[PDB]
Amino acid sequence: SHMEQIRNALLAALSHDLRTPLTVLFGQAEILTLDLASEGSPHARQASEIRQHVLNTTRLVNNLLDMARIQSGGFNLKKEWLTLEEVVGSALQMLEPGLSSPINLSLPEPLTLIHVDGPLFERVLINLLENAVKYAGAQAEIGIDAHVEGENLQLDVWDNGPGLPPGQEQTIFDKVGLGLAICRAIVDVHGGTITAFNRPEGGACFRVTLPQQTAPELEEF
Amino acid sequence: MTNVLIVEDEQAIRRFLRTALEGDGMRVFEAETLQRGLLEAATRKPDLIILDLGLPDGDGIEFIRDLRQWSAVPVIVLSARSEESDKIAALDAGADDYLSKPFGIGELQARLRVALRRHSAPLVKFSDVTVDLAARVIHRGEEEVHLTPIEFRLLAVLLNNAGKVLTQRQLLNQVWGPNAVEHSHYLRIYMGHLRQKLEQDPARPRHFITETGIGYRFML
Repeated sequence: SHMEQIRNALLAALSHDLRTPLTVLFGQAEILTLDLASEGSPHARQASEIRQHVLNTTRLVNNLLDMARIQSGGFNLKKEWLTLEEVVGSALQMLEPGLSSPINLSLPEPLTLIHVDGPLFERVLINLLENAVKYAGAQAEIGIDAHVEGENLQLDVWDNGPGLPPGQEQTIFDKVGLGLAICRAIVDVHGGTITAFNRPEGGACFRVTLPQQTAPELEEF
Repeated sequence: MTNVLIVEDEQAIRRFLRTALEGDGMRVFEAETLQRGLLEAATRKPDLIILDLGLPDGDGIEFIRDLRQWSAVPVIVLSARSEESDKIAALDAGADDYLSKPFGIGELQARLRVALRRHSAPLVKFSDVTVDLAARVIHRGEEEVHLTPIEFRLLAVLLNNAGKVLTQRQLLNQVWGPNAVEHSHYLRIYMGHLRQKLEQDPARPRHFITETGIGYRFML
């Protein structure tokens, strides 16, 4: 029946309705946070803490909305042709500021065109990066490597640090933590897959491979 | 001195918006509907307008279409469906900037200045690169960089719209024209060429900012 397409949209709809209270909450929290720390108020700490838990909440919802977005088979997918450099650079700006050292980028041909739904595939980079940042340990060396093997874009989010338990590295996509699973779910909908392996050097690498029907020049100028 | 018109139906977001703007040297008007919103756009003629695309009055897209036929007030748009179709439509029909619907009192404060300094009253330089549209010569570290004519036009569009997002369509029509509505990938490559030759770290742009799903925006 379509009684699961009715449920799917119910999830997609409630997720979209959840943004308006977050807006009000996040706005009202910031104003409190300021208004209270403007004056000499001891509770300013408490307003500030409330702010943060609205951020955390809104992230969890921004993950729950992209999910239900791609719950309709993933024809919520506008896949333009994007410079690989600007895809990576866009994820870098969203987490590299609050970091110790920059991510080691390795892009040989940066102006490769990649076929992705830009924002959704930016979510993949951030999550693969953040999972490295969370579990690779402080002073870890995180990187990004992006070759082309066939007409498949190979993208690797690697770190030193512990790495996966050797037995089953492809179980790690089973929530500790989501976000890997969200990465699979998003890149599955894109046509590709995501595998994880320990590097010989040490640590974990996460490999994103995408089908790339063309490599457009298409006009020569 | 600088008045804002809040066009947003949800009484909750408006009190927030009002309370936050009034905390600056600025006073606000409101409108629960798209209809009354157009009214106090005539009756008050604000310095800048904030409108959510959530209004049920009938899509707010044509509100800015209408508004722009006479007025050139900057319009900051609020996007509930933060899937970019709406934000592009708004930006294309005359909007100046956007905020995604969970937003902070900084981004609201930022994107208001950038559109009030951009609406009051020659050849500028961004921190390492000196661009001079007059003679069409561009230095990076006391050294001329040679740029294709098309590359120079694309730079010039950006360079005059400092601090304002430009959608994939605005940029194409102002570098080629209405010819290649679909052959967009050149805009992204040439922007990469501009990046590779004028940015300290091309993959970490400081001035040629990517705005994924929307377009590009030049800074500083």
